[PDB]
Order: sequence, then C-alpha cells, then structure tokens
Amino acid sequence: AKLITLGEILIEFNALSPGPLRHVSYFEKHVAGSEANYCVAFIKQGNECGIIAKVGDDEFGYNAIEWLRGQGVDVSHMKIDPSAPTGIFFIQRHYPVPLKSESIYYRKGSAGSKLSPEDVDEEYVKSADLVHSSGITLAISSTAKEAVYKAFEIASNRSFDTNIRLKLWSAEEAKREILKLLSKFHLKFLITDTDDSKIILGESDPDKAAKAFSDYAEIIVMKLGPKGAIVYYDGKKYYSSGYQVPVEDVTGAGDALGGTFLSLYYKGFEMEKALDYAIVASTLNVMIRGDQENLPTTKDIETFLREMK
Amino acid sequence: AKLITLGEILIEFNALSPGPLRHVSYFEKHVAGSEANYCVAFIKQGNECGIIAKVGDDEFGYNAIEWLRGQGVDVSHMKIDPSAPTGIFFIQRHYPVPLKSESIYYRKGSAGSKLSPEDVDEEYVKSADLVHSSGITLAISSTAKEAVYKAFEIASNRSFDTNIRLKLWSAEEAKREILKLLSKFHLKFLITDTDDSKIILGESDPDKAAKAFSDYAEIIVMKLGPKGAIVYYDGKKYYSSGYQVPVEDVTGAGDALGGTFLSLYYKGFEMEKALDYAIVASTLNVMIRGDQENLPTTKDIETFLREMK
Amino acid sequence: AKLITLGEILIEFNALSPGPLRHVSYFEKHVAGSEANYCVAFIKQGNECGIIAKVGDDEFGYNAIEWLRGQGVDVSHMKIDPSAPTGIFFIQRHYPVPLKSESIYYRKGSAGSKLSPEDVDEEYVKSADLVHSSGITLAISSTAKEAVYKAFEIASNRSFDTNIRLKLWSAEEAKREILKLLSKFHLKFLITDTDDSKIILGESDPDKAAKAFSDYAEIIVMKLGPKGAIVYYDGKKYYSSGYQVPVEDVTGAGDALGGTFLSLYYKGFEMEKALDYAIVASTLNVMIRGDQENLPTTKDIETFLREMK
Amino acid sequence: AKLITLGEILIEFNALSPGPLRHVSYFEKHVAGSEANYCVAFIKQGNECGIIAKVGDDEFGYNAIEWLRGQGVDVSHMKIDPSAPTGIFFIQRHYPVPLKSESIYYRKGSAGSKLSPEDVDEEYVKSADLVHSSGITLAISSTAKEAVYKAFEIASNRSFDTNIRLKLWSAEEAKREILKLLSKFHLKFLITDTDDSKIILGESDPDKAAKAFSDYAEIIVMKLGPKGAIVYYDGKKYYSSGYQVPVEDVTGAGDALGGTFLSLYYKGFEMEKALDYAIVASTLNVMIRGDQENLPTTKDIETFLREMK
Amino acid sequence: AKLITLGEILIEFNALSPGPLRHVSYFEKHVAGSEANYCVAFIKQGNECGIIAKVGDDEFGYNAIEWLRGQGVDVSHMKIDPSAPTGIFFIQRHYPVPLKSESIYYRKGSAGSKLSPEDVDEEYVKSADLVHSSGITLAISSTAKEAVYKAFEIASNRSFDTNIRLKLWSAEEAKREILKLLSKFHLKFLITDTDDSKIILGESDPDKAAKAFSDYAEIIVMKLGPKGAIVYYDGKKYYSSGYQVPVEDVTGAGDALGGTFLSLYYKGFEMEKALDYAIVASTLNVMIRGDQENLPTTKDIETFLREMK
Amino acid sequence: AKLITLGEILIEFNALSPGPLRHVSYFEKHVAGSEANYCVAFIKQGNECGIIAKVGDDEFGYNAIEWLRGQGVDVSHMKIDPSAPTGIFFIQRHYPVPLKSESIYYRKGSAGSKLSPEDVDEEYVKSADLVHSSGITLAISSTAKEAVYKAFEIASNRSFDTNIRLKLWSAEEAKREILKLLSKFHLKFLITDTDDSKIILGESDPDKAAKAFSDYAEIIVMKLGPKGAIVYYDGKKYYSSGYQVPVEDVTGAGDALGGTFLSLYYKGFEMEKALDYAIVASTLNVMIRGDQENLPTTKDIETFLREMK
Repeated sequence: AKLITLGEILIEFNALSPGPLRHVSYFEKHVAGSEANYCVAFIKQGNECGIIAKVGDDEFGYNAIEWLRGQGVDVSHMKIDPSAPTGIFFIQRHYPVPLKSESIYYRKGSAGSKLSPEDVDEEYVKSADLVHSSGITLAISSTAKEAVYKAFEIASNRSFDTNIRLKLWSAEEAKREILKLLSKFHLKFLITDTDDSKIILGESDPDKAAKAFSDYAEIIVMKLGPKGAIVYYDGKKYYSSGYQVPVEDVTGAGDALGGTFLSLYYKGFEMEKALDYAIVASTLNVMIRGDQENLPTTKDIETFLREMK
Repeated sequence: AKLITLGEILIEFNALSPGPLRHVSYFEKHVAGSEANYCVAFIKQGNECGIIAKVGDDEFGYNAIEWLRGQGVDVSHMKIDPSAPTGIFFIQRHYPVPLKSESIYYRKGSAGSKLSPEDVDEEYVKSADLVHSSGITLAISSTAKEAVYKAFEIASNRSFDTNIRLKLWSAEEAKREILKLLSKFHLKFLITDTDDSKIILGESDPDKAAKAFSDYAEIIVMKLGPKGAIVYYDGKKYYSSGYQVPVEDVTGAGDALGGTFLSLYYKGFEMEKALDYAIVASTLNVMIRGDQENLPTTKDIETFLREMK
Repeated sequence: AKLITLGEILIEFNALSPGPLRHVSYFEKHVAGSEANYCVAFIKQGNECGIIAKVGDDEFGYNAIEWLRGQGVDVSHMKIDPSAPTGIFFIQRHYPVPLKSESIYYRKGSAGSKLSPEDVDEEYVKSADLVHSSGITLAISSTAKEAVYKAFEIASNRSFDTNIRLKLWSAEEAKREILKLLSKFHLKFLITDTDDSKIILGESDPDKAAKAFSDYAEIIVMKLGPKGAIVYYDGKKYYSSGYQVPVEDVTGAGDALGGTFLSLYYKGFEMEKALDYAIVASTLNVMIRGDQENLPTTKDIETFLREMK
Repeated sequence: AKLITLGEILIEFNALSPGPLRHVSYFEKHVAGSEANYCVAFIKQGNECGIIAKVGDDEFGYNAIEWLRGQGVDVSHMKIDPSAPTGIFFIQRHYPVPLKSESIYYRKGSAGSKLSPEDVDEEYVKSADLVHSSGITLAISSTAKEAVYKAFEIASNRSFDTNIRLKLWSAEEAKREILKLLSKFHLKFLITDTDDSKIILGESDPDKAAKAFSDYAEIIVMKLGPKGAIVYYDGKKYYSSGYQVPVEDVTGAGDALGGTFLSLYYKGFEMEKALDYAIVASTLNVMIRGDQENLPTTKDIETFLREMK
Repeated sequence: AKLITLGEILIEFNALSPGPLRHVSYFEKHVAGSEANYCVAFIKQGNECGIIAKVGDDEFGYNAIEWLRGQGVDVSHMKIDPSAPTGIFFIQRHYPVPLKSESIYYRKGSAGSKLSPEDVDEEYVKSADLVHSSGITLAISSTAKEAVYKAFEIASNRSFDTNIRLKLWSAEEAKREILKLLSKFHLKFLITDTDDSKIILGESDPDKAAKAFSDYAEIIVMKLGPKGAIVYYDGKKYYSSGYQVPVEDVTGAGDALGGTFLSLYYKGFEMEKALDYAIVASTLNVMIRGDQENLPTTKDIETFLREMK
Repeated sequence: AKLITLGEILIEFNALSPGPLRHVSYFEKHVAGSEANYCVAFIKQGNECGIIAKVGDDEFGYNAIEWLRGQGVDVSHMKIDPSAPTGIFFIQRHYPVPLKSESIYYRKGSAGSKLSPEDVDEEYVKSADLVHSSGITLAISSTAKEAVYKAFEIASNRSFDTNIRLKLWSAEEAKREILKLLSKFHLKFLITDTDDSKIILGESDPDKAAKAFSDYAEIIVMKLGPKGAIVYYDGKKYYSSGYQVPVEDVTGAGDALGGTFLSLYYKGFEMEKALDYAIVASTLNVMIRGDQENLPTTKDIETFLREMK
C-alpha cells in the first residue's frame, strides 16, 4: 500500500539533560513532526509513503529532506518556500513532571505553515491508498487547514490523528474544527486519546468516546500512554497493554503507535496483532531522544516479542 | 519573609557516570553546599534569602557568587578570602551501593572553613525572620561553629538541620556538639532524619525521636528517605509518602526538602501541604546531577501535583 | 559610571562542530544579543550597568535574567511579556567560510521585539551616565526603534553601535534610519566599521567615514575586525593592531570591544590605552563559543599585556 | 592463589545511546573478553591472576596489555602477533529488546584467534592453582581450542565457563565440543546457565542439568541472569537471589560472578557466602558500560551488603 | 551528467580526540570510502551519480544505504550480502604526525570485498557519462578488481584514482595492477598524487609523471596535498594553491577534490575554475571529522570565494 | 638503564574548554605530576623506571597506581597513606593568556606532600643509573625536600628539573633552596629554562646562565618553549628549534622533553639527536589535554622525523 501524509515537518532540539531548559546546556537535533513520524513508521513495516510539506530554503529544511529521503520517504512532492524559515521546537524532558516531556515552539509563520492547496497535486494524492493528516495540520494555519480539506475531498481513504496541542489553539478552536472536519470526510482510521475526547466531546471515557466517534470512522485507536492502547472496530473492542521500560523521551511515541498500526494493517495483520506490534514501536520510542531513530521494523518487533516470553 | 543561612558553599564535581571514581573520566561542575541549596530552594517560593559564607579569591569562589546572585540570593554579606581556596568535593555516584551517592572532600582549611563570628554581623542577623544553619557548619571548623553560636544568640528564630557527616567528625562528637547546641538555643525548626536521630538519641524510631527532640524544637521534620517525611507540630504527626522516580543523584534532595518546607511555611501553607510540597521538591532533585538546577518554583510544584491527581 | 543599554537579549545555540547545521548534531546554549554583551563587558571593568529589554515568560526568558543578574547587571527594569516568546538564534561556524560565523534568527515578533516606549521609565534612564543602543534595536521593530527614540531624548549622554544586520533589514533601510536617528540626537560615542560605513555613507575609508561622522559624534570607533580598531577624537587618530589568535567563534567580539572601551573611558583611561585594552577583550572573545563567558576583567587584560611583553 | 586463564581479549565499542547502531553516532571504548574479565574479578578479591592471550601489534593490542597490566594481571605471558589485528566488537544496547545488549563481532582471523599450544608454557601453567577457560576460546579457532587442550592436560585443577555464543558456532557444534571437553578433563568448577544447559544437555531445569553435569564437575554454578544463581556442590544446593537495579549494560555480568566466585573460594569463603558475594559483582556490573570498571573489591561488596542489611 | 562509481563503502569510526588510539575513549561514526565520497561531491555540483557496492546485511550496512540515499545518490543498484559484514575502519588523528591521519582497517573478506562481476550490470553501466573507480577497488580482492574490468570495458569514458593504500597491498603489487589496468583502457581522467606516481612510474616530480601518464589519459589531476593540485589538460598546465586552515581530519580530502573536479568539468567549467572550485571543496573538508558532511554545493563554493574578497 | 624519580603524583582535572574556570562545566581526569611524567617519557624509549611517591588510600591514589602500572612503571616502591588524600589540581587553559595554561592546586597536606626520607630506600635507589627530581618536590614540604636530599646522597648520578612553581613557594624561597641543593650534589643533568634562570641566577640569557650553572652540572638543558631548547655539554652548545603546531594544552611539555632526552641519552643516542627527538616528544604533547597520553615512542618520533622530510 501507499500512504501519503500532509503536515509541517519540524527540526527538534532535544534537551540533552532533564530539568528546566534555563539550566540545560546542550540540545541534540533530530528530524520530527507527527506526519513525518507517521511516514517513517509506515515505511519501516514494508510499505510505501510520501509527504506533502513545505520547508524553508534553510539548512533545517534541507536537513529534513536528506533525512527523510534516506529513510526512503518519497519527498519529490515537497516544496521549498524561500521566504520563510523551517519550523523548529525544543523538548524539555522530565521537568516539572517526571516521565513526561514538553514542547516549546518556534513555528508561527514557518515555511511549514505556508502549506496551501496549490501544493496539493490532484493526480498524486489520487494514487495513495491512504491520505493522512492531523489536528496539528489543522491548527498551524488556515492555508494548511484548507490543504487538508483539498487532500480529503480527493482521497478515497482517510486517516486522522486528532493530535490536539493546546499551545496551538483553544480547546474551543480545536473542538469545532475537528467536529467540522468530520461532517464532510468520513474516516477509515481515527487516532486519538482520552484527552482529545475530553476536548472534542467532553468525554474522558474510552469506549464511550469511541461509540460517539464511530459514525465518522471505521477504526478508532485510543492511545493511552504508559498503560498502552485500545482498538475499536467491527463493533468490537481490544485492549493491548503497556510495557515497563526506561523513559528517555515520550515525544514521538504516539506517531510510532499510529504509523506502525496503519502499515501492518495494510500488510494484512489482524487488528489485535497490529495494535500489539505497534505498542512495541511505541515502547521502543520512549527510550531515546529522537522521534524517528528508534522506530522498529517488522523483524525488530518480532525479536522484541519473542524474547519477552 | 527573609531567611539567613550560615555555612560553607562548595563547588561540586559530579561523576559524569556511575562507578568507582578511579574509572570515571568526566566531571560536571555545580555550585552547592547544604545552606546554599536551602537558600535557593527557599527563594523559589517567593520569599527572600541571604547567606553568610567565605569563598576564596579564586575562579570557584566567583562561580559561587555568580551562580547564587543569578538565583536571586543575597550574596552581599559574603566574604572573599585571599589566603585560602574555595571548598570543593567530588561525587561518586551509585557505587558500591546503587541509588546512594558519596562525597569525597577537599575542604580542609578552605576559605569556607575560616567562616568566623567576625563575619556574622548582628544588624544583618536581626532582620531575618529565620536564621538557619546545620551540623556541617558546626563540624567544619571551630570558628564556623563559633559563628553559629553568635548568629543564634541574636536570632530570635532559628532553624537547624542536623545534617551529620561522619567524614567530618565522629558519630560521638557530633552527638555531643548537637546536644550542646540544642541545649543553649531553642529552635523553631529542627530538620533531621532517622539516621541522625539514632546518632543523637539512641532512638531510630521517628515518633520516639520526635518526642525526645520536641523539648528543644517547635516544628520537627523527620526526613524518611525515599519513604518520604513526617512533620511533628503541636502534638500532631503527619507522614507524607515518597515517590518512585529514576535516581540520578540524591546529593541535594534533603536540602531541597528543608528549604521548600521552610519557605512554604512563611508563605502560609499549613504544615501538611508544606511537607507535601517539599517532598515533590526533594523528589525532583534526585533525578539529575546537581543540587540546585532542578529545584521547583511553587507553580512548578503545583503542575507536578495536578498531573498526579 | 552607570551604563544603561536598550536592546534584545537573545538566546544562542552555538553549533558544537563547524559545518552546515544540517549535519551538526549538538548545539550549546548561551545568553547573548549585542546590548547584553555590552553590559557585561562594561561591568567587568568595575563600572555599573543596567538593561532595558523585554523577555518571554518562558524558560529562555528566565535564562537571560538569571544569567545577567548573575553577572551583576541590573535586571529590575527588564519586562516580561506573557504573550510572545524569547528570541533565539543559531550560529553556523566556519562553513562555508573559514573563521566566519552566521546567525540564523528565530526572532520575528518575539517578546524581545515588543520592546516599547512604555518600558522606558525616565526616572531609571536619567540615572545613567550613558545610554547605549544599536542598529539591531532599530531594525527589530517600530516599537523598539521608538524605545531608542524615547530613551535617547531623555538621555543627556548617548552611545550608538551601528551594528547593521542585513538579514534584519535592507542596506537602504539601514541608511535612511541610522541617518534619521543621527539627525535628532548627537553622540558622545559612535561605534561602527568600514562595512557599515559603506552601507551608511558610501565611504569605506576609515578617516573619510570618520570625518563625515565627526559631525555627529565626539568619539568614534572604527572596528576593523582582524586588523584591530581605530579611534577618532579631538582631531586625533589612533590605530591599535589586532592579535594572531586561533578562532572558535567571532560573534560577540565587536561588542567585547565597544563595551570594554566605553567602561575604560569612565575609569580615567587614555583613549589609546582604552582602545589597546578593548582590543585584547575583543581578541580573547574569538577563542571560545559564547559572547560573554570570555569577557575580561581589567586586571585580566593587564596579565595579557604583561605576558605579550 | 594463582589463576591462569586462556582466551581472547577484545576491545569493546559500546554504543553511547540505546538504539539500532545505524542511528548511533558515538562509541565508548573498553577492554573486555570473558577471561580478561574473569582475571580482574579474581584479582579484585586479593588473589593473583595471569592470562595467556594473543594481541595484534597495533593500538588495540597495546590497549589490552596496558589496561590489564594496570589492573594487576600478569601479562608477561601474552603474545604480540604482527600479522593479525586485535579482535574487536560492537555492543548495541536495548534494541530491539530492552534491557539486553547484542555483540557485533569483527574478530575472524584475529591475533586472538591465533592463540596456539606453542603459546602456552608448561612451567607457567604448572604454578597455577586454577586454570580457567571458556567455550568462547573453544569456538574462535582450531589453534585456540587446542591451547585449551594443552593447558588442561597440564592443569592439576580446571575451571570452565560454557559461555555458548551462537554467532561464533552452531548449537550442535557447541554441544559436541563442550561435551568432548568435559569427558576427559574433570572440572573443579563449571560455570554455566539455563540456556547453555538446554544446548548441551537437553535439560533447561537447573537441578536436572546440574545433576547431568556432576559427572564432570565438583562445584557447579548456574547463572540465572536476573534471578540470582544456584551453586551445586557435594549433595548441597543453594540458591542466591538477585537485585532490582538500573540496567546500562548487562554484558560482562556473568564473568563478574564466576571470577568473584572463584576468587573468594580461595580466600576460604564458604560456598554460600561466596555466591552471595559474587551476585553483587554481577549486579554492580549491569549498571555501567564496561565489563571491568565496576568490578567490586571484597570491601566494596561488604559495603553494598551491610548497607542492604 | 551521470556518474557511476564502484568500490567499497565503509563505516568510519573517527577518534573524537587526537592522539594514539590506545588512549582515545570516544569514536564518532561517519559513512565514508573513496568512491562514496566522489559520489556525493559529484551530485553536489548538480549532477547525477550512482554507486555499485555490496554492504553487509547488518546495521552498518543499512547505515551506508540510508546515508547515501539521503545525499541523493542512486542506491537501487547496490547489493546486500548476508554472509559477510560491512567493512569499517578507525581514524587515528595527528599522531604521531601532526595534520596527518591514519586509517586502521577491519575490512578483510568484508561484504564490500565481495564485489564481483555479477553485481555490475551492462545496462546500468552503459547509461552513464563516466564510470569511475580507484586502486582501493583493484586492491581489496580479485572479485572486486574483476568488477572494475567488467565495468571499464562497458564504459564510454573512464575515470580512475590510483589511491594507493599500502596497508592493503604492497608497492609492487600496486605498480603491476594499475599499469595492467591502464594498459587495457584509456582513461578520460586520471587522478593521483606525487606519492603514488613514484610507486607506479618511478617518477617523484608531477611534471614528468604526467608526461609519463599522458601515455594513458586525457586529463590528469595531480593532488598536491596542502600545496594544492595541478591539472594537465594536454599542452597546458594549471596549478591552484591551497588555503591555510585549521585541520581536524584530512581524510576524505583528496576524494573531495576528485569528485568536485569531475562534476564541474561536466558542467562547462574551464579546467582552471574547476580545480579552483575543487580546491575549496578539498580545503573545506580537512576541517571536520567526516568525509562527506562538509562537501560543499556549488553556491557554497561560490560563497567561500566571494567572501575571501 | 633504570630511572628512579622521587616526587608527587597528582590527579589532574583538565578544563574541557578554554576560558575562566568559573564558566567551564566539564573536566577530564588525567594522571599527571612532573616526576611521573618523566617516568613515562623515559620508559617510552625502552628504558626501565620507577617512582618513589606517596598517594592516599583513595580512588584517586589507586587511580595513580593503576595508570602507572599499565604504562610499565615500577610502582612497587610507592606508599599509600591512610591519613591524607591524593593531591589534585585543575587546569585552566588559554585564559587570560592564549596558548598558555594555569594550574590550580588542591595539594596542601596531601599524601604526596608526606613523602619522606624513610620512603627512599638505599638498595632500591642504587639499582638505577639515574636519580631524578624537581623544584616541585623541594617546595611541597620539609619531608619531601628531605627525601630528595636522601635520594641524592645515595645516588652517584643525579638529575634535577628546576621546575619552579610560584604558587608553591616564593621566588626568594626557590632561589635559596635550589641553590643550597646544588651547593652539595654536583649533578649529571640540570634541566631548567629561561624563567627559572631569572629567578635563581638573576639571568635570563640561556648562554650566560648555563655558564653560571656549569660548575654544578655536567649537562645542562635550557628549555625555550616554542623556540626549542639548548643542550650544553663538553664546552659545546647545540640549539634545536621547535615546530609550529596546534596548541591545546602546554602542560606536560617540559616533562616530555626532559624524560625523553634523559632516556635516549641512556639509550646511547648522540646528544644532538637525543635533543632533536626530545623536541618532538615535547611538541606532540602540547596538542592534547593530558600530560602522558601523547607521549611518543622512539619509533613514533622517527615517523614524525621521516614525515617532515
């Protein structure tokens, strides 16, 4: 299968030590951004992927292209805006909450945020089995939001990560926009969590929220963080629990869940097995800085699973 | 409220890896000393603080001054001494006991040890609401010990952290010297732990030690380790339990606890909350190399508590 | 002497290796920004200084206050904007030009640039012997350019570093605005260079630009970069040559010069001995990453001269 | 008491970060190899040790010699082969299986594989109390295997560590060759585990495998990795359990246990106390990169033990 | 234009610090190998390239593929061998000769050494403006040498860098094979240096060596280390000097000259602009660890040139 | 031959970056100390050596022993002291003077300073062809001074590096003591420099000072830093110039020359050659942090000499 994703790629500056940023002296660079992550997770399971995105005529942008290309992502459909810098973020790890991570953005008016419909090729999208985006991409700009609308009307199959970031728009904003998005545009996949449901429908509880989402999506994945995840499908529910593992950095783990789950689905795996394998991509992510350098491979996941009894 | 502490500021050279020091290659520098940790912990709750301390006319002395200034500490009452070096110590982490840390001192005849009564100024000393010192200060030199006597016979309110180090003096001597101190000055706060209590009283039971201690101290803090703390005020007893958190280096945590506790008391939190809040501080502290770089603001503490329900 | 400078404190992520950032993995954090570097250069020669600046209500904002309070700079008239972030930048080093350094700005619409006339309280300002700002301050925004206009009109005595950054505005914008500033407001001190001089006047000979500028300034410093500096006062001319010294990061170094020089003037120093010294401060800057960590004490500059014979 | 071992020493290149080697940019160097490791654990309990091994005439070889010689190991019977390089390997830690490390060998044709009977002097071996080797030595090459044969026909007492490595030879081969070696050559000591027991004996039960092994060996030690170990000797059996501790790098833990155990037996420890003690050498190992730098002294082990009641 | 090179890609382990490897604890990983370097430097000038090589089916192998695909190199024609590992080497720097670097190999029977005629295919090679290889490829093994021969007899025009490595073969072994290969096959380009010329022809002086070599090739590039390079397009003779510049790691330097030079030729550049441009690429290289991270694009060479006035 | 040195080993903590120690974050552990340096330089040429020194019963002392054992130094005649800690010092680099390095001591009352006569043994000391030491050993205490004097009465051939250190004793003190030491004990070798001659003789001219020194030493070595050194023997003066070379850390370089020059003498080398080689030892040293790790071998020195044409 072919997955196409659209959204803003980001250069990440990962705090080399935990604690408040004002006391961190070193930052380690990684290529990230949810949709970029989804891509790599997807390819790593044996499939094919592209990204529609804009980066700057800057080292950071050219860094994003080389990195993705190496990973094997089709990038020929990306754009280089010369009037805008690539958007970047900084991760503060384990402070003020242990085990947790916080992102500090420099992306307003980024080249990523200038992703517009004119960048979305009609013939190209029409070739993907799956067109995927997220609440981040809705949030960043109205050009980008329209971009997601264009690629969704063209689509045939759609997947969405609600992926609400309150630093990017009010609970309020996020609610109507996601709700709006789901009026038109029925979804093949819908990836979310307890929190986004608390926003979108004010409904903290998993199976409830899932029943409220399921007129708009065939499959729902509840990310549950440390405790794992739940897949809802065919009027059935399967919970797949967590593993206990050193936590270096939580950022990227949601994507590792999603990208991997989508890809193994398209490799034929029964839903229980797909979520299960993806839970291991998630567990592996948690234990390094970098959203993408720990993403495993169907062989790697299997290894992980065999030696865990 | 204004706090005034007297003691030795030290420069810390923290093993960049666990293991016996003869195979550690890299050392990371931090500013510390229990009283200085107290200071910053304290100001991180919006009260004021100063320190009476001597450092050398050397780069490390100035490190100490720059760091603490940065932090908003009152350093204008510090002494610079051309005749002696600033005190330093190395930290051997997690070897030969996992979780534990060990100090290796190079402080004999330091600038800090030549802290004397002529340094403690009566007009500065009255004008604190709290004057605080520790057993390390009673131990490092007879002039420093005389300094604590002077500062206490002016103070009106006092706080002493027993803080016994068998590397600086015998269990025996320390009992004798702490009992003598407690004899001649009544305390508003006593901060200690199960270990110092066995050394002073023959009692390791917090409740039983708290009874023996309470003739000399109005509020008592029984640091219980990873198990947490218990405060004893006006007949009541309140145990507040610890947290499981990765441990990088405990050096510092005790002080983070004491200093936050004292500050939140002046801010107006009832004892139970003050202890709760102090535990998070000591809890966070443990997770990094360095005694002060991790100390939480009152807001930062609340973020911790909310995200733990 | 008191100096008050009016500017944007930036946060610096210095590339740990030379080369295009896209292949540089580690960035090292520093507090910087022209006016910031002038303050601490000024203080190190035993004079006093303060800064009018706006920061974000974020980890970097506090980074800059902590650092500068740390260095003895008055930070009690810095403002905090809860609505915009602290301005940052990256340095690319020796690529594609040996010895040279590039700044990559994430500072459009930062807190730092919301610096406004309303942040310049006159009671504080007329307390200064000398009010300094730069072209950086003019270029960043209108509101910040106006803050210079205000401050400069309360100011009895005035200092200006042209410090034209072509990434921030166009050569013609520079030329109009620096001229327009120099129309109102006469200057005790003008700091600039050959290249800024071509952009401004059309004159790149040190003397001819000097003579043309000597209408608007009592004392003029021409930064020559590697070859040193020249000073022009009272129809005299003095050239002090630079030092051959290994280059790590050239950024910070003109600031090292002007700040040192300004301070030495106020100490009683010959104009020529004040330049000689400021030169050494300049050359020391170039050997490390970070604009400020290498700024010399007067006694320190004296050791350098003594040792060079 | 003199221990002589016979094996290949390897230079270790340990990943500085978990994760697949293809996204790891730094490797930390250490001296290791099973018998080298045994050597140090043996000496750290206050007995003497020598090693018969062959290194390249290169930087890595001299690295082996220098390190061991600093440790106190007799290196006067090592060999420097100029036509083959010192063998090395890479450790990938925690990927794709958490808490586990994987060795990636670059050792075929190495100086270390060119160990031969000509390299083992009869007068040397004769004055050892214990001659020890492993199935690694046995598996690297014919010449190295043959050396173990020459040594063991000289040795009055023998020790052996099954240490099966599947990347070095097939399970069937390992089974044949270790069986061949245990019939002829009665062992004072067999160090092994549950995994090797399965390969050699069909049996994975510790009790039934020990039973199967007692025809060959007087004392038997069953490593249980994290669960502790069992020692079997004259009808007795004794299980000593393990410790919950952070895991940096599990490689080398096994040698730490066998070597500490052998050494304390000659210090006249009772078998139960010897294992108890050795489990702590094992557990300390796990906590760092490096097979040898953590190796506890008898004193250090007692500290660990006393500070755990 | 389309370039196809063939030979061994390597993973390079750069000593993080100068000095003998025995005393260096950290190693930086880079992707290297001559023909791989040429590849990137080439595509950098806006041309197309491919590489025929065989890597291990291991982490180090995919590290290679991922890197080179990222750089834009066509990798679809690379082969993966599971019976052998990817070749690697370590770089010792500035010891015992300053400014020089020393490569220590572990490549024997590597998967790259198992390049064979069967891997190079007619169609791919017949569709290429230049086929390039090197003496390292002739020297790693016969199947590899055989590979060059197959590829040369298909190639329109051929390019070859003598690149004599003495750790790989003897002097007389080099002389015979380069001459043997040059006796069949007219090269379009012959890149070599003074040293290699004394081995192949007898002749230390470049002017005599190029005359000697005009009996085999159209254009001859004489690398002259830091003195620069000479290019002999016959009749004429273009020397371009080097640039004094801090030297981190000289390895990769000559490759950078080679690859940049051949590319700019294919873009219309008069011989002397090409060597000048190629010199800056070679001189930018010398100044980082890594053979390919500093390879400049054409604009980047131009910037270097505008700014050196 | 055999060299016995008599002095203080010290652990050295080398600033990982240049600049004032108060802004440096990391230190790199190194084993150092003048006499210990001489030993390793000496052994590098193929001679024996031992050190008579005293260290603490600590990690750091044990660090000193292990390291020197590895290097091949006879340490059987060292002592360990329960009452005192191993001396240590810090290096500050290139600040405030480029190229130069400053040492910051923590050595008063160190185990090392408690070196005394009874530690120097007669049979041991007369099994050497040369007995060596320095001003550092004379300054550190009465007892170590005393011990030099006893080594020297025992010895027939003796060596003295004047090695004046002004943070250790006043100038008038060094003159007095060095001169009263030369007042008995004619010496085989006097190793000094130009500075040490202003202090001791009042004489900065190498020729004039060697003539003043000639009635006290058969052979005189005058170190010229980067200029080189002069050896004075049998009425002949040979000047040997130095090399341009990146400077990282000068400390260690004097000893590299001394130790290397001594060793080669005993190795038979013609004097000029012996001093030629010493220069390269002393010139390699300077380009790394760490007094010992760069110490060249004879073969290594000749590689330097060959590959400088």
